[PDB]
Amino acid sequence: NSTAELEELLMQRSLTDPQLQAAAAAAADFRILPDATVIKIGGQSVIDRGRAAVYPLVDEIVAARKNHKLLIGTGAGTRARHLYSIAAGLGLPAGVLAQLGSSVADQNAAMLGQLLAKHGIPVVGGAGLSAVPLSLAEVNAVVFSGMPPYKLWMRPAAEGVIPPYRTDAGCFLLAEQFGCKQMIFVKDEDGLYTANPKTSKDATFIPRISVDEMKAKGLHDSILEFPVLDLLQSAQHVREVQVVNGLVPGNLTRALAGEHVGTIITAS
Amino acid sequence: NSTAELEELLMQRSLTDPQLQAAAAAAADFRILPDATVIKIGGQSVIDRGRAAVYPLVDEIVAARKNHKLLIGTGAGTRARHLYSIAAGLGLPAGVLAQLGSSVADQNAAMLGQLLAKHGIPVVGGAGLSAVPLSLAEVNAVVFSGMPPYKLWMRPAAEGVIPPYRTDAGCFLLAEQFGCKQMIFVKDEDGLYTANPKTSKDATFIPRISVDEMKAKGLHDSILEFPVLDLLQSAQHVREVQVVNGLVPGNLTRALAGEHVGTIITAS
Amino acid sequence: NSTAELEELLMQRSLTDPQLQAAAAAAADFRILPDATVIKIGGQSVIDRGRAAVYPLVDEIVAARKNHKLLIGTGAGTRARHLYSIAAGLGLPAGVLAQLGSSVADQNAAMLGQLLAKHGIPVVGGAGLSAVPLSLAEVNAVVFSGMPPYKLWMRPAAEGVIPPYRTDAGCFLLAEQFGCKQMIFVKDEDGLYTANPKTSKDATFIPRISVDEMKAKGLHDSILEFPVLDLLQSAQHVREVQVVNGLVPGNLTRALAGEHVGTIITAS
Amino acid sequence: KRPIRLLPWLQVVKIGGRVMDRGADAILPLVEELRKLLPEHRLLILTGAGVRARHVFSVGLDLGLPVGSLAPLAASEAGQNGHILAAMLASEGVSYVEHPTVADQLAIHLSATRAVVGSAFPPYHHHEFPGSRIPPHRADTGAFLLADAFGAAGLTIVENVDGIYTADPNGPDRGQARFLPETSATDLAKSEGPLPVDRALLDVMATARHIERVQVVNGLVPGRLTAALRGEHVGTLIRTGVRPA
Amino acid sequence: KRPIRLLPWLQVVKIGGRVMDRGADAILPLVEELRKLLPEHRLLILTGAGVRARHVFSVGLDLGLPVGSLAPLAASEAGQNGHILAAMLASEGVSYVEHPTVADQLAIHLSATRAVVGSAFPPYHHHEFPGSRIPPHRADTGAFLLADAFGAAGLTIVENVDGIYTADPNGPDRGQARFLPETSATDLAKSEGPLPVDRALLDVMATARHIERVQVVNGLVPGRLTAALRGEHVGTLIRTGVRPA
Amino acid sequence: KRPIRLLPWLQVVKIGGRVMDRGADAILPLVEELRKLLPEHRLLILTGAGVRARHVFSVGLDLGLPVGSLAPLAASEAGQNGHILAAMLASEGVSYVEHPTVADQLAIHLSATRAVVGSAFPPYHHHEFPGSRIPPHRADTGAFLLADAFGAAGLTIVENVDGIYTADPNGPDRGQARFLPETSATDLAKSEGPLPVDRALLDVMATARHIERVQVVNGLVPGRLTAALRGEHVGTLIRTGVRPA
Ligand SMILES: Nc1ncnc2c1ncn2[C@@H]1O[C@H](COP(=O)(O)OP(=O)(O)OP(=O)(O)O)[C@@H](O)[C@H]1O
Ligand SMILES: Nc1ncnc2c1ncn2[C@@H]1O[C@H](COP(=O)(O)OP(=O)(O)OP(=O)(O)O)[C@@H](O)[C@H]1O
Ligand SMILES: Nc1ncnc2c1ncn2[C@@H]1O[C@H](COP(=O)(O)OP(=O)(O)OP(=O)(O)O)[C@@H](O)[C@H]1O
Ligand SMILES: Nc1ncnc2c1ncn2[C@@H]1O[C@H](COP(=O)(O)OP(=O)(O)OP(=O)(O)O)[C@@H](O)[C@H]1O
Ligand SMILES: Nc1ncnc2c1ncn2[C@@H]1O[C@H](COP(=O)(O)OP(=O)(O)OP(=O)(O)O)[C@@H](O)[C@H]1O
Ligand SMILES: Nc1ncnc2c1ncn2[C@@H]1O[C@H](COP(=O)(O)OP(=O)(O)OP(=O)(O)O)[C@@H](O)[C@H]1O
Ligand code: MOO
Ligand code: MOO
Ligand code: MOO
Ligand SMILES: [Mg+2]
Ligand SMILES: [Mg+2]
Ligand SMILES: [Mg+2]
Repeated sequence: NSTAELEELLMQRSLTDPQLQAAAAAAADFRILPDATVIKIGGQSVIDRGRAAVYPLVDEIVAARKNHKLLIGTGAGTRARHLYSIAAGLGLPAGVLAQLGSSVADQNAAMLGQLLAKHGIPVVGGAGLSAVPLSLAEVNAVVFSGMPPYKLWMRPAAEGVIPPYRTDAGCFLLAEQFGCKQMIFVKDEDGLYTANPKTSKDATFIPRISVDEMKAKGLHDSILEFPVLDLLQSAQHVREVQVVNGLVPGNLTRALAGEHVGTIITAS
Repeated sequence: NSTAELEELLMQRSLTDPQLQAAAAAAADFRILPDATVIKIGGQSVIDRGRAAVYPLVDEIVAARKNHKLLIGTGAGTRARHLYSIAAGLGLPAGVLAQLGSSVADQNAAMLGQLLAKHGIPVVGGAGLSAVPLSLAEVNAVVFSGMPPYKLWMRPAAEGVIPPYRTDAGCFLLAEQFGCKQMIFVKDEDGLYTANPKTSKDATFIPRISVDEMKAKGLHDSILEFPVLDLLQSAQHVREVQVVNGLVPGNLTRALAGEHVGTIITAS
Repeated sequence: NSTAELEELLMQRSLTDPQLQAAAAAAADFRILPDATVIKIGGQSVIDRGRAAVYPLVDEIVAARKNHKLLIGTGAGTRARHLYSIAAGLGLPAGVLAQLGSSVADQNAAMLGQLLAKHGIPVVGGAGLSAVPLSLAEVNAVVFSGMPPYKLWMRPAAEGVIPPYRTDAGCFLLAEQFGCKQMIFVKDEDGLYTANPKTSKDATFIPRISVDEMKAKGLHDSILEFPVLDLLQSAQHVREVQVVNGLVPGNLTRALAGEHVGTIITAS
Repeated sequence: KRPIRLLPWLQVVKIGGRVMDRGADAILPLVEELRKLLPEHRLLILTGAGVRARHVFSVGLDLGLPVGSLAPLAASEAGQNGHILAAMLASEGVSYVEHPTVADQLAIHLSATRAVVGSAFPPYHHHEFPGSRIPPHRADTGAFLLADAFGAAGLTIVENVDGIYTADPNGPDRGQARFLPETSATDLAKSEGPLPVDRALLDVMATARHIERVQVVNGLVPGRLTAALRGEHVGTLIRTGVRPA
Repeated sequence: KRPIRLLPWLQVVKIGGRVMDRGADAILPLVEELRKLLPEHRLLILTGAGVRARHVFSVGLDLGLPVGSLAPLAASEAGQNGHILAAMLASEGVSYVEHPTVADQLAIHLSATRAVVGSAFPPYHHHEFPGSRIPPHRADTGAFLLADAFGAAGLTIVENVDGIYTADPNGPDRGQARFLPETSATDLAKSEGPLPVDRALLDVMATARHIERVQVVNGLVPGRLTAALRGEHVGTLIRTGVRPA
Repeated sequence: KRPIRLLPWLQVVKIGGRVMDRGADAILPLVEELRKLLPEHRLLILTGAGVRARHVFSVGLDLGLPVGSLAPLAASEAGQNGHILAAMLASEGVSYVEHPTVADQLAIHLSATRAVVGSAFPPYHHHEFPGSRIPPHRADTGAFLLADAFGAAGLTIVENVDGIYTADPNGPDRGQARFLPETSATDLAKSEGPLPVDRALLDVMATARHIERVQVVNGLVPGRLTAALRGEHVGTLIRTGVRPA
């Protein structure tokens, strides 16, 4: 293995060549924002609930940014489900649904960013970095939309027109590609259960579980989007995520302090 | 009055429903930038006069931003009057005149922003916030264009093609919607008089007056654009404005320090 | 000479009038960023060489920005030479070649900016200032693309379709128009020689030389783009430049500290 | 006298957001009627916001956000309806166009294709007027401002009801609702109850320069939009107060 | 069942970046063939990246940059090939169009002119999938995702080889390379060696909604692109797994 | 040899800003002549800055701003004249187009409509050349750079005077002004007095690749622009130094 061999493989051989892929896997690994944490504020689970849920989380963000660098992504929610229902009934493809979902996540980023504006925290609507380095350095937090930018190029699911990569995947992929140290999904549930706690009478809380163990028990598409679990198994930087209840006061603050609130999902 | 009743009204009833409007008026009032001050630098009254007028005001802005958060909007001036005259003679509608006026106000924002650039103060040309939260937090001031973004959707006046909502209205509307604590119009006159001091031999200075008192004496369209007075009466956050002479050294600094220089116009 | 005479000349006479040009030359001279330094990181000479060349220069930039305001422009390199060769063989004009070269310089700005992002330093891709005042004030450095924005309006050379104004000229013109105090070209050579040191056995290092002396010895298009020398002779703010070897550890740091490493080229 | 007409051959059609809210059962008939109208008119199709704007108002008001924050949030929902409608007409060469494009490059686009889709909300954004916690300059107001500034041949408002009644034909006062075949902006402005159109539409109609009448028709009845674009009386005609020669 | 076809009359053609790398000797014949194809089809021409993407991978990997950084760097090279190709077709009314334009305003542009040029790389950017240090969603994958989402009439991949072989027809295993006249996405996905197309293309082909077959033809042989756009078998046909009625 | 012509069928017309400064008395005849020219040519209409650029120079120079700051401030005034002219031609399908659009998508736009309006100033912005406090690369220079890069069929400069004289025909030396029916870029470059065109235009004319002659005609005389676009000698012809076969 050497730099010269990787160069010659990159020039002579196709990118699909197994030997070229193996040589590229040996390259050095640079983290762009190693000391930052990516947080997703759920759309339907948090922001759609109004001030009773959003105001305490605004307070935790303002308080926690004194000691942590925060990338704050927003979910979509019921307005995106309404758009998905209208467009699916028309037979519109997943690529169009993806564009509609982005606008709802943009809406929630606006509302959250306007409550944080007097604390200096900006919305990363308009550019896609450099707004992020400068703000993380000076103000320690940014707000962005959690929807991936695939738009009409959205990879469709096996069946149906609902985009399989939404705000959970968008926030995680940003955490993985920036080499962040932590990924926290802020929902309206304490964590993962053996069943759906809203529609099940006897479910059991799971403090920690791996992706392989979740698949072996039928929990693939539950509290997290099911492609996020597969992306997690392929990740190099973010090898575990944490799901916490945003409706509990101080849960985001304590999760950022290293407390094992909620459910930790590991890649292996 | 409750959150549930407002929700049911918003879903079942039209937005023109009087009962829906009354319920929405009872909602909480959040100020986005409560500790900021919006300042308008007049185009024809200040910036068109060159360095004799602009340089002392640059010094006051650099000095005053140590203790105040400043949103600095620019007027248009004689170049916009030239554009308005060319386009009105062609019979072009107010919506087109509005676009032409925006470019002149953009010009003045550029020139003012380049004199302040070495002090870290940016021009909010390119985005429309987040550039504003981050800069207000770190550098305490931003420069922006005072023209409203209505463009071809400009609400026309009762007669004529001149846009009735220009840089006075644009700066005030930004102050009202961001919930700022103060609005200062920087002109080339000491304040409001009982007549036009440039073309009247015996006018009397008015230190303080309300909008109703101005209308009752024929001062509706004088030192301020006449729709600004009507917007002021409908405002919820900025219930009074102050008009000061920018050509007097230190007038902007002293107005920001709470001194009653110039004319204070109240909504009621 | 007076402000009134300049105004009357600007209104009555054509801009090509010699007397109008002479009056405008007497106007005051304001420097926008007088305390900043513009640095060009060579594309082919530095960034194309990978981590062995880029990583030490990233360290010098992070270290030197504590005491210096830095505008960091990137060159293009071999990928732009490949694009120029493809497009020249098709007979495409210089204006099209200029657009292709900009993208390669944009590429290098991205890679350099991602290695500096965790230090708060942004890329000025997205806006063209205000991103620069705010970042110079708070983080002391910005990364930008060194290609001029002429695009299809590129002034062509006397013969051939290769753009004569590339990343050397783009960085210098930014330094001159912003009134910066210093301009440093970071290449892969110690400086200017009496010949090309890569293809000459007996060349002699030149510590200091003027543009007129370079032309009198056939060194017009050597280590710097030949139009940069002519722009340097016409400049008002940046009357000399310094060429240093970026492959030598600490050369950029020492050049910023006022050390006469490399070759200083003077306008006169 | 009056300003010139920029696009005197343009027909502007505003599609109500609550019509889009009904899904394919309402959208597919309207889409099929719009396809057949393409060879007959040069169309600027503007979409309203609908029920999703009410939800973002509910969340935003609960957060205490001002009216300048709610206006572009609701505008976004009008744009999503525009993308939906444009996607259904894409095979006929129709696409959604942005507000800067509508303001500056509409003439070229209508030279390339028979119709384009845009948002009916005006770009008032953070510069919306104070006074009410609900944004006043909405889809109807923006559609008329644009049509009158362009000097368009007409503006037709496509609703989920036959027109304007003396009371809400779907609310608690349904039994006492009398249909209004024709009215004026000043007559409606002096009334108190709700309307199917923005009350700010009545104010911009008073200062109108070209548009003499605007018809409100039921888009749930196929054919009425076709008849309305030919000047046939199949809904509520609203006189603006502009006099013609 | 299946979603609707947005642009069912569209033909999508992907030009390999290594074909552009050969310079005027390859570009000028292809340009002349594209000019003669303009009256026959409505074309979306998408360009790949080529050898310059390998150089930015070499520099970027040496700097340790992640796969989310390399993806848009390589995409940029596909856009430069697009500007080059569009400039050669400018006299025929063809221009390069941006990804937001391709996503929202393609119908109007193809109503104004016979063909437009765009980048074949998808706008995955910093949201590229992890797993490999080489970006998986490249020019072939993006071109098919776009064509299948549009429900286009077909997608033709223009390469510097006759098609897909059992081994690299230019590498060390050249002697044992057997030409494959027809194959399927699932057959290729279960193979190990290199391919002239992205392996992510096989994965999106498995979930395809409209495109039934994609042909890989040699753009260095004039006429094969013309024959391929008429359904003639002059290269490798790749069955996607979509069934027709 | 020479580079290829991108748009060899294009006619470029530069409208002087001081012609626009005269208001409807000058604009309306020119607009009516441009409408009748639309069926005859494919037009790129570029507008200059005019007297408002002199005012922003006066303010900017009094503030001490460098030449890189004044260049885009003056360019803005050329864009306002472009919006004004485009608005008057909007009923004929003409709109104002932006500089990125002119650089990359002009072929599609001229395929959709007969003419588009743009700014004649080049996007030199903060990268303007030093040497003079007055920006050298102005409306005439930008219009020729664009026309020569496109390989357009010609460039016609529309002024408020009949052409180039031996002295200013409106200044103090009016009596000794002799009209020049034909001259060359190198002849004018060796003169000292003022000119109705940028002196940087003479420098880019020396390195021109396609445009052989540029005619300066009086736009205040209806018909001369029509005659000039047909190669009739009704003004001052400027030879660039390009030889044809
Ligand atoms: N096993 C499980 N454990 C916990 N929750 C589960 C489980 N299975 C399903 N769920 C449900 O999944 C939901 C998570 O989806 P939800 O829409 O709330 O996330 P979100 O962040 O709001 O997404 P978006 O922002 O895109 O709307 C929870 O409300 C929960 O009721
Ligand atoms: N009663 C009055 N008191 C004081 N000034 C008056 C009165 N009536 C009219 N004016 C005049 O109104 C003018 C204010 O308009 P002016 O154009 O100076 O404001 P501006 O901020 O420059 O606007 P813009 O920036 O759009 O040009 C003053 O110059 C003043 O002479
Ligand atoms: N007299 C000379 N002294 C020193 N170097 C010379 C001389 N003449 C020619 N050169 C060569 O010129 C080259 C400078 O060009 P180079 O492409 O390295 O600059 P760059 O910053 O990489 O430009 P770009 O970023 O546009 O690629 C040096 O590599 C050097 O070998
Ligand atoms: N006087 C009235 N006449 C007719 N309908 C009324 C009246 N008052 C209230 N309405 C109600 O208003 C409804 C129309 O709602 P609305 O105008 O808010 O939706 P829309 O115009 O489709 O949405 P958008 O304004 O976002 O495009 C009708 O269904 C009707 O029930
Ligand atoms: N099984 C195979 N069959 C055919 N060609 C192969 C195979 N494996 C490798 N190749 C090689 O791959 C080359 C094509 O390279 P590649 O697909 O990377 O370029 P491209 O598609 O033009 O570029 P881009 O993907 O950026 O558009 C062929 O010239 C061939 O030598
Ligand atoms: N040698 C000359 N021949 C003819 N006119 C001259 C000469 N020298 C000066 N002029 C003057 O220049 C004027 C034209 O001014 P100018 O070229 O600045 O305006 P413009 O070209 O319309 O504006 P812009 O360059 O912004 O488009 C003529 O009216 C004429 O009086
Ligand atoms: O790019 Mo435009 O500005 O399709 O007409
Ligand atoms: O959005 Mo466009 O401007 O069809 O040419
Ligand atoms: O880029 Mo365009 O959107 O031809 O009208
Ligand atoms: Mg309605
Ligand atoms: Mg290939
Ligand atoms: Mg001239």
